[PDB]
Amino acid sequence: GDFSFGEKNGFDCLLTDLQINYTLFDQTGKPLRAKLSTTFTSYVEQNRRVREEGKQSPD
Amino acid sequence: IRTYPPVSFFFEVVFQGENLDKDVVETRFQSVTGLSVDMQTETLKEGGENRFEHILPVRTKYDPLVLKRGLVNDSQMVKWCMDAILNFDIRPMNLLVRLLHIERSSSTIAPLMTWKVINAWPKKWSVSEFNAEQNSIAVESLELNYSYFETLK
Repeated sequence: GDFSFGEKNGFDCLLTDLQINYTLFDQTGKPLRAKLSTTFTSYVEQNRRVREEGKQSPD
Repeated sequence: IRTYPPVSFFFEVVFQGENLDKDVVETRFQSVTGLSVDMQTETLKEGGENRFEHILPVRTKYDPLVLKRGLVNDSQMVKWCMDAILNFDIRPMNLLVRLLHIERSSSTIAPLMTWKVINAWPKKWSVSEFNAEQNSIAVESLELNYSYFETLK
């Protein structure tokens, strides 16, 4: 929605870690509750990275 | 078929021990309690069965035995207890607890119920408070550990 991480409104990422726990089951075996834990890492392209670092120098 | 239940105030205790079973003052008590047993369990839940869980038996526990009297100034039983407590020298004994009634066929005093208490040894000893302003009796109380009890069937 309206959340802001910083100067942007989204998080660009890749998944690195995931775990699922099944804690409740039906009488036929099908699950009724699952708990998930995830870890993501930040991703940004080369061309765009060098433009975000707008290096100003005696260059 | 029974119509009337038994009465609780006519009872006796016997020490099957060193030579205490023949001493008259060692059978007279004001109160006896602590004769109860309990089963301890754990709970296990099975996935997919949401209607009940499983209760599994673990071990058995017993309550201590508590006796109360008016203070007897010279008692062989108390010598036995204080030998256990002061000199760390214990020698367990067996006990009988009897509930009595009147039987006639003239009449006679007879046991109605009997429990055997196995391997008893001292746990605690106490005497009541001394108070200059109250009408009271010096009352001593003894608590014992034991292994288990059984009905003399």
